[PDB]
Amino acid sequence: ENPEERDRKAREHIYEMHERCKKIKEMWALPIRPYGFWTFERHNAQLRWDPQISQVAGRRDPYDDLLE
Amino acid sequence: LEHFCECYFNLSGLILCPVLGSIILLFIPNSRIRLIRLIGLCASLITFLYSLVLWIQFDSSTAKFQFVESLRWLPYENINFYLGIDGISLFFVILTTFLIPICILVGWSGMRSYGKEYIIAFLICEFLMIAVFCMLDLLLFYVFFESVLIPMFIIIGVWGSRQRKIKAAYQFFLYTLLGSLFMLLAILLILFQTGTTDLQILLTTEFSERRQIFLWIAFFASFAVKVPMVPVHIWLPEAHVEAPTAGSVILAGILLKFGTYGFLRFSIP
Amino acid sequence: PISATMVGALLGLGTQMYSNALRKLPYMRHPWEHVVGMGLGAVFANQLVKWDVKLKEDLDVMLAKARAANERRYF
Amino acid sequence: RYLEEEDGPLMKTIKGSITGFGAGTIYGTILATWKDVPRVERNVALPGLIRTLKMMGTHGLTFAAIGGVYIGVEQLVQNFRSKRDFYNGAIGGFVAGASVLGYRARSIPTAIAAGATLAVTSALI
Amino acid sequence: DKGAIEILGPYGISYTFRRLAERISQLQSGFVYHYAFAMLLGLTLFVTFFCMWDSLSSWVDNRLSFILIVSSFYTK
Amino acid sequence: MILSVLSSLALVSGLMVVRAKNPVHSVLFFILVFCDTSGLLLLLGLDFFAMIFLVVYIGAIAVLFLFVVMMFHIQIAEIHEEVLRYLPVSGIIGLIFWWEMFFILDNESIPLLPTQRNTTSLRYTVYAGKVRSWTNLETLGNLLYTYYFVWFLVSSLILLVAMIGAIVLTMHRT
Amino acid sequence: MDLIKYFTFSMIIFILGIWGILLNRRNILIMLMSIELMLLAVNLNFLVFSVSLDDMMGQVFALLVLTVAAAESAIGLAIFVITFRVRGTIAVEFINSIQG
Amino acid sequence: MFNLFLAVFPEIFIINATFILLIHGVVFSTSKKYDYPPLASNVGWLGLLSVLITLLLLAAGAPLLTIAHLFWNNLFRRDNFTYFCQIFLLLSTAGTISMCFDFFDQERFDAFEFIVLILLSTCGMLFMISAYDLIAMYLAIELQSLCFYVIAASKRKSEFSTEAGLKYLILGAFSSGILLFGCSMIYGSTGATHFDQLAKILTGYEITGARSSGIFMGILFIAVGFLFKITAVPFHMWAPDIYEGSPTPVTAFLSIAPKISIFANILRVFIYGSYGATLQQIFFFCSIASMILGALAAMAQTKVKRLLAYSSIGHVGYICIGFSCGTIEGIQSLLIGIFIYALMTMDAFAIVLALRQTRVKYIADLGALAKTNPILAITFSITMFSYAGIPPLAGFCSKFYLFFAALGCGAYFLALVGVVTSVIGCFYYIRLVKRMFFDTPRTWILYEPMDRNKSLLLAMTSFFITLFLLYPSPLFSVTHQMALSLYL
Ligand SMILES: C[C@@H]1CC[C@@]2(OC1)O[C@H]1C[C@H]3[C@@H]4CC=C5C[C@@H](OCCC(CO[C@H]6O[C@H](CO)[C@@H](O[C@H]7O[C@H](CO)[C@@H](O)[C@H](O)[C@H]7O)[C@H](O)[C@H]6O)CO[C@H]6O[C@H](CO)[C@@H](O[C@H]7O[C@H](CO)[C@@H](O)[C@H](O)[C@H]7O)[C@H](O)[C@H]6O)CC[C@]5(C)[C@H]4CC[C@]3(C)[C@H]1[C@@H]2C
Ligand SMILES: CCCCCCCCCCCCCCCCCC(=O)O[C@@H](COC(=O)CCCCCCCCCCCCCCC)COP(=O)(O)OCC[N+](C)(C)C
Ligand SMILES: CCCCCCCCCCCCCCCCCC(=O)O[C@@H](COC(=O)CCCCCCCCCCCCCCC)COP(=O)(O)OC[C@H](O)CO
Ligand SMILES: CCCCCCCCCCCCCCCCCCCC(=O)O[C@H](COC(=O)CCCCCCCCCCCCCC)COP(=O)(O)OCCN
Ligand SMILES: CCCCCCCCCCCCCCCCCCCC(=O)O[C@H](COC(=O)CCCCCCCCCCCCCC)COP(=O)(O)OCCN
Ligand SMILES: CCCCCCCCCCCCCCCCCCCC(=O)O[C@H](COC(=O)CCCCCCCCCCCCCC)COP(=O)(O)OCCN
Ligand SMILES: COC1=C(OC)C(=O)C(C/C=C(\C)CC/C=C(\C)CC/C=C(/C)CC/C=C(\C)CCC=C(C)C)=C(C)C1=O
Repeated sequence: ENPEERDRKAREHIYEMHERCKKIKEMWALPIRPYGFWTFERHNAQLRWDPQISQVAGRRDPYDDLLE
Repeated sequence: LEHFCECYFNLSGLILCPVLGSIILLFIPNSRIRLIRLIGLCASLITFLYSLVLWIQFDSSTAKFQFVESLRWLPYENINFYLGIDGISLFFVILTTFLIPICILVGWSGMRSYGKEYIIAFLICEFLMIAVFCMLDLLLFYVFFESVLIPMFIIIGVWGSRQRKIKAAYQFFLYTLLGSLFMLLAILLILFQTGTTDLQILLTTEFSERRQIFLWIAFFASFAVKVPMVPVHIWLPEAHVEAPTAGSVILAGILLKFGTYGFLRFSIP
Repeated sequence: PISATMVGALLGLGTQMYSNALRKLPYMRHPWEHVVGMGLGAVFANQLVKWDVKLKEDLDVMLAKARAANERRYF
Repeated sequence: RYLEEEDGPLMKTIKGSITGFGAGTIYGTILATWKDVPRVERNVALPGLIRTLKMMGTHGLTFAAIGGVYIGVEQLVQNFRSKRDFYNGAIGGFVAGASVLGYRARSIPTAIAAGATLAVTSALI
Repeated sequence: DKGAIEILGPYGISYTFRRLAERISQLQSGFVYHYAFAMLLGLTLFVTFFCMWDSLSSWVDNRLSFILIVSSFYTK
Repeated sequence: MILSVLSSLALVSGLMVVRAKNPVHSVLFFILVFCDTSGLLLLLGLDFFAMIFLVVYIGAIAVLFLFVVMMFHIQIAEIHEEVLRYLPVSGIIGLIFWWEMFFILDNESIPLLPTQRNTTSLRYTVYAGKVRSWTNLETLGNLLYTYYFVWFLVSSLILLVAMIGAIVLTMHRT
Repeated sequence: MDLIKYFTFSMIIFILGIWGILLNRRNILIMLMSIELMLLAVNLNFLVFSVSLDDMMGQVFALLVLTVAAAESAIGLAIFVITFRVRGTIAVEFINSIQG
Repeated sequence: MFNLFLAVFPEIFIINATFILLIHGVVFSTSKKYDYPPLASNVGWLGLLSVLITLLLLAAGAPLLTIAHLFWNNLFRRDNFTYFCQIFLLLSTAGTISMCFDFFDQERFDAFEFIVLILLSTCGMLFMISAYDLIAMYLAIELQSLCFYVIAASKRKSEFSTEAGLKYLILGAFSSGILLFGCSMIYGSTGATHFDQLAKILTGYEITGARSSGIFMGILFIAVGFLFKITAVPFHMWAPDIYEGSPTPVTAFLSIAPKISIFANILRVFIYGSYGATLQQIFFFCSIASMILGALAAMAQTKVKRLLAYSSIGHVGYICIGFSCGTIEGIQSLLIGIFIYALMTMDAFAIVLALRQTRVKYIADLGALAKTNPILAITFSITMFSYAGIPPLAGFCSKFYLFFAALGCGAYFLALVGVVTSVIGCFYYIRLVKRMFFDTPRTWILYEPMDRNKSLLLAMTSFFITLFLLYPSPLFSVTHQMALSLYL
């Protein structure tokens, strides 16, 4: 092989690997329990469903019948 | 980074030769004993000549790794693996390629009863051992060294002379696997610092004296079993005696060298 | 070169032969089945490659959302 | 990481003996319940209870012996030698294992094996 | 080579692990009562160690815990 | 006091379930336990569940147990054993369970100590909820078949499995 | 004190089931009966909590658990019947051949 | 209104098809005109078809399974995680069914109800995966369990099968009662059974001194039930006896699908909920106990089925190490381990079922197999080496992660235990290879060749086991996707 080119890809590997060694270690530090996951809309199902059944017999405030 | 070499004869084809021989032999009936014998012998001889050519184009002035080529594993390219040799590994590739045809020739007379399984096992051993000697990565060095245990186990157990081959094969497998697991622990220990297993990078990172001591102990656990060093040498007499002749040749001439190669290649530098 | 179609066709042919061998039958007992296996293997390999690309695409967005949720902590 | 205590080596040894006796009583209870009763005792209740209580007492005695001698020798090593490490406690584990389990097992190889095993455990700790 | 190293090696290791596997196999006694008793014991151990280990630390230590467990192997 | 009486009856009847030498007698005591449970349910105001415990536990399940145990004609030699040697193992397991599990509610649900003062006058009455009172039955039926109908249907699948299994394991057609 | 008294009632039923498992090593029919006792205790736990919490979820699940208890007893007694039919006896020494 | 039920199209179809097959089987099995034909294979083929159509409906309608999520919220929760879990469950059920036809016709097991019970248990496990409330989880678990109790006792004149059933029903019912007690304690302490509500109540407090002993013991009892289900030590001893005494197709089915379903449940209950370090310690200690006991007991075994049962116990220990460490990579590794163990178990039981045609029972019965069927002996050897975790076979992933987590969570006793148990496992796995290749017995057993179904399944699983590490990207990406979807 050509000694000049062989010795040059050798430099690109290291320069690229010393400065490339940071990206993957950031994923390993990602929290498994995200910040405020219960805030995520998928977890607030009852907050959006229950108002739709708030007038259903069986879960009404007793005074709602007296005024309606 | 694709590190593809420019030379025509490279490492990957020398890896592929005995693999292709094994696949072809998979499908040839055991009645065609002559064809099986000739195909195995010729594949091994072509691999030997290929290694001789690799010697010819060796450059004896550089401290770098020569004929370096790369093989991608994932499209993410976080983990990418390299093969390459130097002046410490070249002659071991040559010795492996030279010894394998000798093994096929030693069992020439008994091949009618040996079958194609004998030649296939030795060709697979050849492929795995050449890979081991040609790896610029701790993890792949691990993976391909452990792989030789399976065909070596089969070689000792099936074509050994007497029933002591049972105990010999068990002990060979278990001792070698224990050492290998120790060096797997060392590999993971290294990966946690560096985030990589590429040999070239590890040659340019600085390890603390303390963690150098402990990683060296973990490497020593594998290598001293491999060498062998006392008192973990007792598997060797049993295994090297009970194995068939060609099995003993491969065990003593190549497999024993893997511990000293590991000392030269990872532990000392 | 070494395309997914060729790897898949070889794997399908190998599957039919391996299946025949396991049943102690000649390698080429029902050759039209070997053709069928080559076709199915090629199809499966190509589909697997496409699915791998799509899987990486979805994982990218999902990691992006995870990163945004994590970065919301330092606000 | 360890500053929640009041210590006292004699208290350590006494409390270790008591804890060992409790653990041995529970262990003997479990062992006695696991086993079957002899065929000549199927129709009579009292001797089964007697044998269970005897097993309880024997195992409480031996486990109290280990749990006392262990801490006692451990403290008697770190007091005269006046040092804190895993070496103190490995000696105690060895002597406890050897002495008690070889008195019960009536063999020296068992004593050595038990002492060595008890040291590697306390060494890990 | 054929003496202490064999005893503190493949010969001794094979013997002890054979006896231990022997002992563990006998635990699977075939009696449904043993299997239920084991589940009850595991449940009791769970409650005892993981919730009723608050005031126990005054009289106990972790060292003695693990020692007595290993010591149980050398019984009878 | 009344809960003391019912709990004492349940305790004795349950001990008889687990300690009677004759299994037919065990089934009969089991029936006494379900009667006492129904009494507790009546104290809680759950008359539907009180009646259903009689209909299903005593009227159907216990009848099944009684039919099977009676036709077995078990001899005491096959199931006899002395239990005096279990008193310690039951003592530790019972006590640990007793100390932990009878008092688990005490820290979360602290009892109100009854004082020498009439707290009954502090009971506040809201007549709005009393205009149209719902029975236990209609409160349950408002929910089973509409808002939680999937669980209802899965229970049906469970019963279908029971029917199929009963046939496949025991049927010998003449 | 109502809630602690209702809970300890169900609790004694559960402990009695546990004891019935512990005390009946030669009598697996009573072992099945002890398991039903535990299931009854859990059912009672759901009903008491429903009242205490003023919530209906405890009551729906109680009904469904009754369905499960019924199916469980049916299948269990079928398995008992076929075991007896094969062996001619219910003694525990004839159901100990699987081991190790 | 009708479009709301698009969220349950897969389940509706499979239930209806199961009813159709029940009616078909009972109508024609009783037919004098047709001379009471055995219908186990006919119904089996139709049920395999039904499973595949269910898989098509589910996989091709991925967004539609999330339709009307508010309306369905108090009943179940479908997302990407449940999507992939259910697809894998259906694939496993299809493979297990395909492995049963030689058993049906050669043994003459004519009971078509076997297939119906398998399909109903698959329905139960589907509902298990999507369960998002303690009540729904319990009901689905019970449906699954009752189906297994019945099929474990299907050989109703066999001493072994009846013994298996009796032990299973008693121990299963006991564990279910314990789990239900835990559920009742949690409800009483929190007023909630929906997983979202439980997450909101329990998050941010764990054990903040004033810990709800009711919540803490409810979690413990539920964990005990879960550990029984995954056959974790010390709640394991039902598994070897049931696995050995049940009909071998039952044993194959029990070895795979319930693990997938219950691990989905465990992830969504614990991982998505909150008591915390206590429960990860539960699974940590049970993992260590399972690895040690599985290794030793498997080393003691002389019979194939018992060996595989103890092997599965050890491997669930390896898998639970991932749950214990409580990280995105831990969950991903648990999923990878489940997938690979399932494929390997399918391979192993395809071989076992093939060999059951000549009544294989003992390991020594494999003697001279490398002579009487060389390609079968090699295939079985690849499975064993994969079980041992020898690289580059697929089984190496679980070992690699076990040690990765041992040095990631910071646990060196765990690493030591892993090394020792891995070596013990390798010994008892290569003992089988020695029996097939090295031994020269005086009497040989000649085995009948396997059917096409098992040969094809074996051929595909054997290529996967040998070649997975050449192209492992899709599994890695899909498992990372699923691990993330649990919280986002
Ligand atoms: C078909 C087949 C046949 C078989 C079968 O079915 C199947 O047949 C079926 C037939 C069933 C029986 C049917 C019927 C009963 C009666 C029931 O027993 C009622 C007991 C309840 C009602 O008792 C009172 O209720 C009211 C008072 O509460 C009285 O009202 C006054 O008071 C009002 C207010 O000022 C005024 O406004 C009114 O004007 C004024 O009249 C009312 O007259 C009187 O009835 C509960 O009472 C208690 O509960 C209290 C709370 O716990 C306890 O309080 C204590 O604890 C507190 C702290 O906690 C402390 O603060 C307290 O100081 C401290 O005392 C205390 O123990 C006690 O009061 C017990 C169950 C049983 C036997 C059933 C058994 C099972 C069966 C045999 C079935 C069987 C299975
Ligand atoms: C390197 C990996 C790590 C280490 C693990 C090694 C594991 C193996 C252990 C090695 C030691 C020696 C092993 C010897 C095995 C070689 C012998 C062998 O397997 O031959 C089989 C061959 O087995 C096979 O069938 C293998 C098929 C696998 C297919 C894989 C190739 C995929 C692409 C190929 C496309 C088709 C062929 C193309 C050319 C025609 C013959 O099987 P029989 O049972 O003898 O007879 C079969 C019946 N009949 C001949 C009549 C059909
Ligand atoms: C951790 C640092 C090292 C700690 C110290 C280790 C060295 C101390 C010795 C530890 C083992 C005690 C050896 C006891 C020797 C007597 C045992 C014996 O009786 O011989 C039997 C063999 O048993 C053994 O020798 C046991 C050998 C143990 C060696 C290693 C044990 C396992 C170690 C690996 C597991 C743990 C790995 C992790 C540890 C951190 C064979 O008996 P027989 O059938 O021949 O009958 C005749 C007999 O002589 C009676 O007269
Ligand atoms: C294009 C190449 C590939 C095309 C393959 C056919 C078209 C695809 C259709 C699906 C094919 C799937 C595989 C069919 C065979 C499956 C296994 C059947 C074997 C079996 O047990 O049943 C046999 C039925 O034969 C059968 O099932 C075969 C029946 C006739 C099909 C054979 C003709 C294939 C045509 C191939 C190219 C023809 C060129 C001209 C168009 C009876 O077996 P048996 O008693 O009949 O004898 C067998 C002598 N061992
Ligand atoms: C500072 C000083 C440090 C010194 C260096 C220490 C390093 C370790 C040195 C010891 C190395 C030990 C390696 C294990 C070799 C065991 C080989 C035994 C296998 C054998 O020959 O025969 C078997 C024994 O039986 C059996 O049943 C064997 C069971 C398998 C036992 C394998 C257990 C090894 C686990 C690792 C222990 C060491 C831990 C190190 C941290 C089969 O015989 P069979 O006839 O009964 O079988 C049925 C036959 N088909
Ligand atoms: C990934 C690694 C690399 C893998 C490579 C994959 C390549 C693709 C596969 C290529 C296949 C080559 C062979 C194709 C031709 C065979 C066509 C079969 C013809 C057929 O009708 O077979 C029938 C039986 O069904 C059957 O035998 C088929 C069912 C067998 C099971 C297949 C899977 C079904 C369930 C899915 C399980 C998934 C598991 C995942 C956990 C009847 O056959 P016959 O006529 O001979 O008479 C049998 C006596 N009754
Ligand atoms: C060879 O000598 C002998 C023994 O000695 C091995 C014995 O025992 C016994 C009899 C007594 C026994 C078997 C009691 C032991 C029973 C227990 C501990 C119940 C639990 C069941 C099992 C299978 C153990 C599994 C639990 C483990 C490994 C740990 C628990 C869980 C975690 C740490 C998470 C006899 C007669 C004996 O002659």
